[PDB]
Amino acid sequence: GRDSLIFLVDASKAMFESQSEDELTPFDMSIQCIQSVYISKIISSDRDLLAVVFYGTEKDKNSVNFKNIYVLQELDNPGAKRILELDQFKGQQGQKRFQDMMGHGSDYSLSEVLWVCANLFSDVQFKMSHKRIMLFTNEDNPHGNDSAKASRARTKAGDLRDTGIFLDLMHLKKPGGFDISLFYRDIISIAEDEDLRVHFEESSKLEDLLRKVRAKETRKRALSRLKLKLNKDIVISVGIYNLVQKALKPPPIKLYRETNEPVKTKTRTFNTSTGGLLLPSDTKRSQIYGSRQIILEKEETEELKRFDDPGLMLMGFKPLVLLKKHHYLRPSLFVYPEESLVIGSSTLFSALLIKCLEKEVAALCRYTPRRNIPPYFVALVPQEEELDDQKIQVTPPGFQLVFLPFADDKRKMPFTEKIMATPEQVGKMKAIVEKLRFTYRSDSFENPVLQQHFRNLEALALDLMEPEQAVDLTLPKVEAMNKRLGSLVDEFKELVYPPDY
Amino acid sequence: NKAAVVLCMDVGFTMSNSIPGIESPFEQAKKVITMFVQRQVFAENKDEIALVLFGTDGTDNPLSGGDQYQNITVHRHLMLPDFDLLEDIESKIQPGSQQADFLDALIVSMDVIQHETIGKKFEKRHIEIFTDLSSRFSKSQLDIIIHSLKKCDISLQFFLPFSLGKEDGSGGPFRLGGHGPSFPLKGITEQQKEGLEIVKMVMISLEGEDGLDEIYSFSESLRKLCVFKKIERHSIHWPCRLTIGSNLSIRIAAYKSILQERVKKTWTVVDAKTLKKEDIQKETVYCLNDDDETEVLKEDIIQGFRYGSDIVPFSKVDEEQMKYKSEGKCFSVLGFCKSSQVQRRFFMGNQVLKVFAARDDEAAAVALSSLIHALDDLDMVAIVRYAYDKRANPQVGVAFPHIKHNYECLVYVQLPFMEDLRQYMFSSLKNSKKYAPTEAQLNAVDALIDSMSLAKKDEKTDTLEDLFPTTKIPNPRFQRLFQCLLHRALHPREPLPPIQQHIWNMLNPPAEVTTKSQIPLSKIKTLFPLIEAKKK
DNA sequence: TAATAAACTAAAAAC
DNA sequence: GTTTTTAGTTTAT
Ligand SMILES: O=P(O)(O)O[C@H]1[C@H](OP(=O)(O)O)[C@@H](OP(=O)(O)O)[C@H](OP(=O)(O)O)[C@@H](OP(=O)(O)O)[C@H]1OP(=O)(O)O
Repeated sequence: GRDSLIFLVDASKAMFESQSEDELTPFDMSIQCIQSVYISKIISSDRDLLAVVFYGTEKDKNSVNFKNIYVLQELDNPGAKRILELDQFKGQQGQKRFQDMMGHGSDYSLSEVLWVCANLFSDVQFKMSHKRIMLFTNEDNPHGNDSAKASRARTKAGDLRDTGIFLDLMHLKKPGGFDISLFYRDIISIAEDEDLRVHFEESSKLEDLLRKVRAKETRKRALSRLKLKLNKDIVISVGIYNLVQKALKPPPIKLYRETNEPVKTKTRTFNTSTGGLLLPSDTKRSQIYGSRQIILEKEETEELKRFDDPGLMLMGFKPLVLLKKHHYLRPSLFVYPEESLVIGSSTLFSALLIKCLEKEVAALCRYTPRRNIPPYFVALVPQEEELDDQKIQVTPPGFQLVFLPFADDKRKMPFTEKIMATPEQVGKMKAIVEKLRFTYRSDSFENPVLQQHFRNLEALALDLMEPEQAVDLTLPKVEAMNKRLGSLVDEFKELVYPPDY
Repeated sequence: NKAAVVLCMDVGFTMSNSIPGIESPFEQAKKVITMFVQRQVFAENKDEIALVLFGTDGTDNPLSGGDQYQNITVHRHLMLPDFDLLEDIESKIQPGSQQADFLDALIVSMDVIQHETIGKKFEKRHIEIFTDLSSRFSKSQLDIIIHSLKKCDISLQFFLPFSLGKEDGSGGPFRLGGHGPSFPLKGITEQQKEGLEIVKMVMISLEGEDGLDEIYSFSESLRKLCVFKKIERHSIHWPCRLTIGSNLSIRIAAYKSILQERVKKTWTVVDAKTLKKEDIQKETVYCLNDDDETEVLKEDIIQGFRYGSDIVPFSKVDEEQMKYKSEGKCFSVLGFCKSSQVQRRFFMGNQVLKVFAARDDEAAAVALSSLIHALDDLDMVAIVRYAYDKRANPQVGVAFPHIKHNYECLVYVQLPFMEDLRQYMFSSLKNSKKYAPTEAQLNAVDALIDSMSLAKKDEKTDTLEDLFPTTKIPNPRFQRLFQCLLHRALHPREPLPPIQQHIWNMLNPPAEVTTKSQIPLSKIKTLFPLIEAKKK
């Protein structure tokens, strides 16, 4: 399926005002945030449809000719030209191009704005799954002076929830704070919340607005729904997710040289002598050892792999201190209860999560992902929910599925005679370590291979300027670190390296 | 490297007398030897294996001159193992009716290594003894045996029906390859206590205080890789330089500590009649994906990539020039941060690297030891840039200290890029108004976790004894594959055999943990309603 | 030379 | 059925 996401940006006067900030304007903050989603959907080959609509402008552009509503881009797949068009409204110069092309500061009515957005969902030729509208505004009471417009906005917002269209508010900073209880409390779509009324805080930085949109730019997608068996009779349903996944360079695609059209590829198998098609029952598997051939059927090469049925068999509970950090084998996964399959799984899941945290214990399981695969011991490490100052979920509540290696996966290296350093040498390295100290964040580094690969595709797809070279953010800032250390490098050298080295 | 191994098995009469419930020491040692020869055959190593049997009815060894070393048979001489050896282990070799001096059989085993490794290159020489220590023996050759083992540099290992400690389950649950029980220490005789002491003194002379670690039980040997311990091939090092800036360099050498093995041989798809590979051929055809399936020749296909909805032609030639190009091999430090800022749920890659100093470089060993202890004394780690060579894509990873009593090193694990993360928002379970468990439900889970505890705090010194160490159990898919490959070779008409029970016994927790949880699981089944949804 | 990682093919399962 | 992921090969640096 194809999810749909419409970016709705306010074009009022306050959107172009950096009201006492060391940061961009709320409009420039929204335009750059939309570009990042457009690019990130292309990095991951996402098939979602994106749209860009502005309201409050002097010029209008929509099917029903509703005033002060400009549809910049209808619902369609992102491209190089669509990203280049959004770049025309970036920064101070982009503020001038936007106001000269559409105007700003004009009046509006949120009822008419939501009618145009819902009309974009109906015009889709593709099949759609999720239909969501993302609103960017720093105005918490758009129609506190016009009850006729605020009442029609609440009725249209309620009609969207019944239709199946979600509305997420990306409220930006306002002098005195953004008050959601004034108006947008009866508009945003929510029902899963446990009557907590949490919601994200107001966005004052581009990084915060980006993470809040990134938390809703892509929906959940489970890697597999498996059975977590305490025994043979007590079985709950869990969902396996990959919160981390190595984003690789997209594979090439074969085209027709005279039309640049993609080409279908079909691979078949035939007998060499007769040329007839080979059924799966017309061939067998072979393995030669020395001068002897061992022939197995295709059904038997999979039968020797068969051990457990797909799922998680509970082995016991092991304290967290017995799980070594240097025993990493492959990227860990996330386990969350799947209430849609087995009713009552979340209650047992929560009780297991609560007691595993109090006792600092992990649930050892025998893990079988698919059918006909040997098992692997995994440790479900309890994981408590964590929110930051923006009420963004940095750590989701559940279990961290940590893969445990077998005895074969361990490899030994030769031992040294352990040469230790003196406290005078350790002290000099301590001062070097303290000089190059920084705050690490899991999203601080970008892939230089992936960035440069798509920078080359942009230069070929748009045919504008030559491909520039990306700045490798993984290379050390050599000149900055040398000045930062000073003479600490010549020191420690005299304490360790002899002049005859 | 290559190694020569001599398997010295006891087939005497006492090897067929066991305790009710557990198999005979003859059948236990017969499966440990089968496990060893199976991996040596199907991995197709260059290791040579000989088999000496003592306790047989007959006598066939090059030391029998003068009614000496009787009831000792050299069933297999030093050569590459084959299917004929495995078939003899599976069918031909029968238990004997006599009893032989197990030290005399060790002398015959030493005679095979001394006379048959004559010209061949062997980096290691090893002898493994499988006996129950139930028979009498002479102790005059004790100093002669140790002098020949040290002058010839021959390692030694022992495998007994019982563990070198004690047993608490009185004849109790006894399963081959299980966790916990391994023959009752109260069921051994005083002759076995005398022979075990001689085994200790021999291993202490050859290895030292760690010589006691080379005495295993047949049950625990089936769920470990101890039989291959003395003949494992050495790991390859990775030379590079750890750089802090541009004026500080430290020569280092990296090894892969964790790396998944998986299968070694590939299945070749062959014809069902000729059983040959050349009779099979695959042809991949190209055609227009859209309307009208028209074939395309290779002289009309170019390379392209997708940029969202755009299709961008990009030949491999133009791709080679505009490609990102790095300087190459490196291990450069970007900075240092608190270890708490690096959670293990962010670990990436399919390997773990241990970074030592360059071998025989004391100056580099002192420099790296300063970095290891500085990070440890500050509770900090190093964020570094790792690149295997000029071809591999550069990585961002973490290097945290690892201080032991015999060596110090840095442990490298790859860290994720920003493009690798996914911010899936999940519903709150702590602040849940729907799935919050009751007090009785939490007490049932609390009682279940205590009953299913896989650790034991013995002697009351916070010393946790792991009752189920999964990292010491071998991957069951290997010995399961070796079982089927050998079964098809020796029995082509019979179907594949089922999984051996000692494999299932090692893949399960101790029997005390399973029985302890029956009552807590029963209360959980009644307190937690569970039913499948069938409506949508 | 072997060691190994970037590429690539095939099959399972979610949507 | 289509799309993402992963075990299983493949083949060059
Ligand atoms: O009993 P554990 O708490 O699990 O200790 C293990 C075990 O060592 P010991 O049984 O000798 O105490 C490992 O031994 P093997 O897996 O090789 O049989 C050893 O591995 P090494 O032989 O590589 O040293 C490993 O040490 P490490 O994982 O650091 O290599 C060490 O764990 P600790 O380092 O926590 O003591």
